[PDB]
Amino acid sequence: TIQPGTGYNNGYFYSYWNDGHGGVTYTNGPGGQFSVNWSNSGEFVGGKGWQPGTKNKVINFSGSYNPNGNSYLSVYGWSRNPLIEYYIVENFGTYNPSTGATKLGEVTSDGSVYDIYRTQRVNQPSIIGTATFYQYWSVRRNHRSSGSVNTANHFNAWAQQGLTLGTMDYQIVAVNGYFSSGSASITVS
Repeated sequence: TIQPGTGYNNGYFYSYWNDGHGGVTYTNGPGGQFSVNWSNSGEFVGGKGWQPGTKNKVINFSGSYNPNGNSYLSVYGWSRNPLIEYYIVENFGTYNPSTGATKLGEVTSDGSVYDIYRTQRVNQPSIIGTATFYQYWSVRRNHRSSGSVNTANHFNAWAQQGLTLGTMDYQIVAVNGYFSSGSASITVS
C-alpha cells in the first residue's frame, strides 16, 4: 500500500483516504492504473484522474471490481463555489447509494440509462472543511467495470435539472468503500 494522501503518479492525480480503521490497501501502478484490496475495512476512497477535472472530459476506465459489501466504482469529484461532491456510479456492491434519495431525472450515456439524484451532506468533511453541501449522482442501470464516461452528458443533464456545478476540483475514477471487503484493479485514461 501507499500512504494516504494526494499527489501525482505516472502523470495522473491520485487521492487515497481512509478513516484509520485498517483493512484496506491502495497501490499506484503504471500509467493510470491503481489497485485496491480490502478486508473488513473502515471507510475509504481511492483512485486516479485529474486535478483539476473538466466539464467535458471523456474518461476511459478498464479492469476488475469485486466488492463484497458496501462499495462503489465511480467517476468521483468535487466542485467549488458551489461546493458539490458528485458521482457517476458505474457499479456498486450491496448498497445502491441512491436508495431513498430524491430522483431528479434520467440521462442516457455510454450505453446505459442513468438515474439522477441529489442528496445533502450536513456538517460533513469536504475539500474545504466541515460543511453542508449537496451531492449529485448519476447511477448507471447497466453495471460494468470497463467503459467510457462522457462527463459532459452527465454535467449537462444535471444542469438542465437545476443541479449546478461550480469550478472543478479533482476528478478521479475511484473505489469507495464503507466497512466492507473487496478487490479492484482499474486503469484510467
